[PDB]
Amino acid sequence: EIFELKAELNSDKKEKKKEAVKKVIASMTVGKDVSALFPDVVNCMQTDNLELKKLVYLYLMNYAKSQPDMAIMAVNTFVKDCEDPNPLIRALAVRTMGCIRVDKITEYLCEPLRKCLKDEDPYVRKTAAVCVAKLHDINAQLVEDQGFLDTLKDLISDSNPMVVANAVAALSEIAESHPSSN
Amino acid sequence: PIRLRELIRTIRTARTQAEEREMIQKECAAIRSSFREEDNTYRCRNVAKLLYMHMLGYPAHFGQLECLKLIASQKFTDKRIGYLGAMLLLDERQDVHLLMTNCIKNDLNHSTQFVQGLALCTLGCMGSSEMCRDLAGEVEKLLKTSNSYLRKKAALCAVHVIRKVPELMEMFLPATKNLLNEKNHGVLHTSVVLLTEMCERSPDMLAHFRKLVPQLVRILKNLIMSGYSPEHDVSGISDPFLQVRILRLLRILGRNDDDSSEAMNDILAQVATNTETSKNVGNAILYETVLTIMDIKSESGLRVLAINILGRFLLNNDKNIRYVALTSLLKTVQTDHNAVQRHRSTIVDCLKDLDVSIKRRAMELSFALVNGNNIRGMMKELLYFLDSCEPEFKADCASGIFLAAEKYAPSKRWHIDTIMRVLTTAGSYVRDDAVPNLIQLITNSVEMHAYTVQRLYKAILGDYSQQPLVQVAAWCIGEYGDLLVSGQCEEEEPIQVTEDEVLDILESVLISNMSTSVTRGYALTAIMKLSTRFTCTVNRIKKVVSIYGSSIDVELQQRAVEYNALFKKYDHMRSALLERMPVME
Amino acid sequence: MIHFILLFSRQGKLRLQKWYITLPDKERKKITREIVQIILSRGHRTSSFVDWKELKLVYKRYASLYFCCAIENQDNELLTLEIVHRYVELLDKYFGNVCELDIIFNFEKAYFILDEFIIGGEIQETSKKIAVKAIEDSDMLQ
Amino acid sequence: SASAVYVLDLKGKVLICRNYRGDVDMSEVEHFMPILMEKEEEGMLSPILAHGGVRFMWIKHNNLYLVATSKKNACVSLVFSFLYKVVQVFSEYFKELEEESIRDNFVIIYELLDELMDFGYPQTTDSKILQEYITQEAPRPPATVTNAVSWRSEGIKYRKNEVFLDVIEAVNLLVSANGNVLRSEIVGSIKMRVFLSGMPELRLGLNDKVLFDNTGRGKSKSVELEDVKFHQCVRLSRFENDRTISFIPPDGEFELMSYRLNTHVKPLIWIESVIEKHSHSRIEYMVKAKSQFKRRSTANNVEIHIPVPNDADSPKFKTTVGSVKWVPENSEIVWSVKSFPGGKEYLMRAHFGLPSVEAEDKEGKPPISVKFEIPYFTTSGIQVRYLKIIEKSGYQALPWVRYITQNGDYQLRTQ
Amino acid sequence: QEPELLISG
Amino acid sequence: EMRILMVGLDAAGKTTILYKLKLGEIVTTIPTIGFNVETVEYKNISFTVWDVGGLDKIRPLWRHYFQNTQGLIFVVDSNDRERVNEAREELMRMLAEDELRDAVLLVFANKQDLPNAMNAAEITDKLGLHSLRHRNWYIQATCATSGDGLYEGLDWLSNQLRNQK
Ligand SMILES: Nc1nc2c(ncn2[C@@H]2O[C@H](COP(=O)(O)OP(=O)(O)OP(=O)(O)O)[C@@H](O)[C@H]2O)c(=O)[nH]1
Ligand SMILES: [Mg+2]
Repeated sequence: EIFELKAELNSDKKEKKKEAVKKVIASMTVGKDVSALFPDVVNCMQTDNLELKKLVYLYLMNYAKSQPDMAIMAVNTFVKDCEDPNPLIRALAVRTMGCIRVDKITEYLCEPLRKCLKDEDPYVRKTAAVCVAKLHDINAQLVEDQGFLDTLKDLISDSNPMVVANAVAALSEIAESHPSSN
Repeated sequence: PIRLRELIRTIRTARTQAEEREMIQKECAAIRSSFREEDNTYRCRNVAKLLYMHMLGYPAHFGQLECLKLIASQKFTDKRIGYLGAMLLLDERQDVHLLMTNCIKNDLNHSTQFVQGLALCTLGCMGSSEMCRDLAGEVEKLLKTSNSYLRKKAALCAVHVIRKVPELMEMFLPATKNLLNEKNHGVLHTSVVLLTEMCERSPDMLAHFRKLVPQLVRILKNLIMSGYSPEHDVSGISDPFLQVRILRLLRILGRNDDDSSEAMNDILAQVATNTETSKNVGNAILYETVLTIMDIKSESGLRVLAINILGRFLLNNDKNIRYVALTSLLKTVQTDHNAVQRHRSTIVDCLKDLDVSIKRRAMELSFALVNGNNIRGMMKELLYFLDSCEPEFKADCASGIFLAAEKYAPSKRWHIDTIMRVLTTAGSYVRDDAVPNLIQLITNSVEMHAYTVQRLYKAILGDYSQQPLVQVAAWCIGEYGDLLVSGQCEEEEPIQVTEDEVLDILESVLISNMSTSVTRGYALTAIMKLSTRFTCTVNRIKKVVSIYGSSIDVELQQRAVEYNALFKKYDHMRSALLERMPVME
Repeated sequence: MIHFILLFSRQGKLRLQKWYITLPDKERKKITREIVQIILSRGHRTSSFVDWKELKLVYKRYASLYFCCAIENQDNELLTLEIVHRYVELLDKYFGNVCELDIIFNFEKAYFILDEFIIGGEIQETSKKIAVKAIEDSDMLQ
Repeated sequence: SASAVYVLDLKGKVLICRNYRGDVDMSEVEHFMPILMEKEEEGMLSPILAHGGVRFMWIKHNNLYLVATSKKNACVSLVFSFLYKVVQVFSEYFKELEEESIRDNFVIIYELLDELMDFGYPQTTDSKILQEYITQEAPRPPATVTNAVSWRSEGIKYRKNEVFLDVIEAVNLLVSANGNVLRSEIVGSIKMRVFLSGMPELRLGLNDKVLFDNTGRGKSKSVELEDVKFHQCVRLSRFENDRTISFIPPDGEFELMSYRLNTHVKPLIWIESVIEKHSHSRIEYMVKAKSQFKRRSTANNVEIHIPVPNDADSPKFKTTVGSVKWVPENSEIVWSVKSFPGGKEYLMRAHFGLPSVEAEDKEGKPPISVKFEIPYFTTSGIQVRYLKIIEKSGYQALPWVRYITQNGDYQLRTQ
Repeated sequence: QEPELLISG
Repeated sequence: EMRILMVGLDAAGKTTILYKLKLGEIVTTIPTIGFNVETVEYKNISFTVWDVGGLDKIRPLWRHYFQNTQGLIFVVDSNDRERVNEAREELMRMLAEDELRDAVLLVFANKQDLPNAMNAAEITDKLGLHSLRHRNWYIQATCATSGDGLYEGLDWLSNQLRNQK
């Protein structure tokens, strides 16, 4: 049940890899502890398939706070699909890497956030605006040191008003989360 | 009409409570329409489906007359479902149940013993006080029959008649003559239940029924040396319900009589030693044996055997047996008081047990085992148990602390300290009817009033969220402010009590919405009573009485209007009616 | 004296109720719901007796179906466990390897088994063969 | 800002689970159910339940519970609007949202729940453009996720360009037991079915009282709408400026308008029921229904739901027009006529039987509710004057309109 | 589950 | 259908020679925190390479990466004499388990273009690969900007992928 799924997930070929990830998502969805299967599904993360990437992203979203000291092995894959030419995978990576609520990897993902607050695609721009508030709720001191609040204030003034709406919601969240200085 | 199994299946195929209720009402409509057409064939299955409806929790008030019609019919299955429906639907307060006294009386003279036992079962289960008067002679004529099947049910009917109408108790006297000489154990069990019912109900026949104590001893004797039987036997021992009921009857007789206890003492020693303890059934027999031994006036040498059997019940690892040992040691506390006190370390060991019932009877056993020797020694553990508990236990713990410190106080200063400790720590879990007892013991503490008034003042000066604490404290401050303050008519050296912040915190519990509108009356009567005893501040008690004369609380408004009238017109009369009272007992 | 006997499942829904005391229907449903939540708010190691309004409630689990009895403060709790076990054995000897489904679909037969064993809150037939035999002759009596 | 959105069942176990902020502990969902029963026991049931610092904002569908959590002062109107919006999104993604449809569609429900909300904030909630890039059978994101026109996609074509308009009126009526009308309002709905190519600019023309008084033609027939609710596509600033309903419509079926007005005209179907209730014997119903609209109109499938006692039995029905059957599941009788012309008054008589033993608890009095529907008929008087369809390619599309008047909350109180 | 024997054997 | 593992240290040229095996040119690479999974079609055998980073907080995550691999690639930087000793400690701890016995071993000494570089024998008898048994080892002279060594490394993995011709 566990070792057989571990060996089937540690195999090579793609559709049974996708079915192993699909049944580990389904066994989380029926409500059992499956966090011991973490590196086998984390190892199949850079894939050309996007449904498989979404399910591995979902497992990483709800199973990285339970294993904080060992979920560090996804950051280079996160910054490597934060730079792909698909903006759906770029914004999905930004949205997922904002949701990894551990502290010692958030300094390693400030550079893809700085790259994705700047690019011409408004979908990944309005995702990076909310990811600024996610990283502020994680480490407000690291966000104030990196200077994301100044470029979130600059995202009020740009065009494409969903970017300015997400920047308004993020800056309002940061403003009530602030100690009312500056 | 659909069958009962199809209705049960249709109920089990429902998905939610609302859709279940719709199909309940859809079946009940067809059942009531079949009832309106007076159908004789399917009335049995309709009443049975309505009984399933009433078991699920739905109205079945329209089937009571059909239950009476099923009782009044001639078919046995109709009679069975009708008597079950009478038992399930009618009761004493239903008032349709009076209309089947004639039907039960007709079925008691039936030729069929199963119809007779059906009527006996329904009457003994749920017969009212009005049914038991005109059917008691019909019960008593079935108590003299040779049929054992009717005899045991007529005996339990006599139990129900005696329990319901206890002035029809003397008319079952000749029915119990040579009733213990029957051989079958169900009839013997119901006879023993009947004899202990009249012996518990009335004490005039205790010596009358004590002459069958050696007969009960001989029945228990051949019951114990009945080695193996394939009937009346569970887990290797024979007749446990009969043995426990016989030992309960032998507990009921002989508790104040000596010679029945000498006639019963040898078989009490024989049962208490020669029965097994490896099973729950033998543990039940030993628990009823030790209850019989410690309730009758038994021999003091085997009282030590009862101590040893309660000890090996106490260090049993089974939680049922530990509950049984705690309940038996709670059952005998007033007798052998020296012999309960050695188990106190084990009792406070199960006081910290995880089980709710174990720690509840351990708390009640520690409260019953509080005496005047090392009352401090149990008192630190009882306050530890109060301070470190899940908070359903705090009201009973604080109440038991109140009667323990009331009954066994060595000194008034320690009593004041422990009642302040339990008032500050328990707080809102203190029951509000104990506040007259607390005020009564404080007023009876005549030689010290200033220390307890200062401690109540310092406790409220921390917080006043605890309503019985502030209700004691406001009354004590208003009665004893004249020695709460001392020599403070003018400005003096800085002392921590300076006759203003006491009235400010009384003002605070008056203004705050976190008061229960009784402690506001306590604080207003305190502030009025402080007007006689304070000679420094003037025209402040008057205005705080005056602004409360238009309150939405009617008792507070009436009190403040009367006190404002006394202040405005009869200010010279307040010392005549606001003086201290002598104590009461 | 046994005051009432309750049978219920893990879902809290009632399977059988017999009452030897008289009290109204709203108080009946309230007492049954709070007693079911008291029993179902307890573990499997919790000593099988609860205290409830000077009545010790003797309960014992057998399957998903629970069995419960309420006695006064003079009876034996372990013999009430034996009374519950004797009622389960009478259900065994009538139905034959009884499950919850026989109780659900023959609640009136389980009621007849309780009436042949307990009337008035007290035991009438102590033995096992006599009560089942009386139900068998009343079943072929018709 | 919802911390986590859950889908549950009647037992309250988690069917599918989604975390957005993580400030609420994820295992607090098992505390939602006994808080719900203990608030239903005291009669203090609320849509917002609290467990210390965690607030449970929940809605209830036909089969499921949709619960949102928060640790802070959340915008609870935004949360409930989001919950009903993803109920609508799942209802267009699947046939019907039940307990079963979560389990086989869990991958696309996870993708949808990632797409719909980001960190407590709703992002993309249109199902028609949401189906363009996440499917159950993934490309680049479309421009219409982030464009100013967020409801309508570019590049869709139709061979026949048609707009279908459904001006649906819902008459809400509440009368007293004495027979006087205390509430009589019309809530309207313009449901539009758009099959158009390109980027059309649509201009809806109505007989608005404010528009007619501002123009100067306010002598003809017009409706005085008390409040107007518009879709996201409608230019609200220019509607306020010059009463102009200008919009680029979404593709397919959508509700453009929901207006509201109060009318002093007589109710369309009037019910007079006199109850001849006898204690422990019988209850008698004498119900007369008259249609007070015009004789050329005809109400179809009217159902006059009249409540009966729950312990009643053996119904005897006398009627002139229609059929009346007993529905004891709802503890009522409905009187179904198939065609109700205007100016006609019909009679119904119903007799039940009552038990001699009274019930333990009181019953309560639901009102009489009727369920009429009058097609080719409007009761307020609103007419669609035009629908100017302007496109840069240039075509002639055909706007089709129809007017349906149906019941809303059409209640009549009993004795 | 419901079709399971009541006695423990 | 076959799996290898490529591990090493910081600034070993590791992801750059992985992407040179992938496409052929060297791209700008950051220090790799997680992993890189790339496949390369070369002489009709699919070669899936599992590059894992080698930072100080990153090293004890390799215990899952030893599962289901029968080839090993070790990349050793040739300029940093003070961390050859912790490379020694890392190799002697990494080859001290009971799981990965059936895998071959490949040493990738790099940066043999600058005049501070050296040959490939003093590193070999300094590391002491003769003290460990049941393994195939030798070392060739590779470089970053020349691309040599990698193609004969794939030929090495080819002719002890199988036992036949
Ligand atoms: N272009 C080029 N760069 C080299 C060469 N040798 C070393 N580098 C340097 O090595 C770095 C890449 O090293 P990698 O093999 O990716 O190792 P790393 O940077 O520590 O990253 P990880 O080990 O995966 O954590 C580059 O940033 C270069 O600065 C070379 O021969 N050519
Ligand atoms: Mg490297």
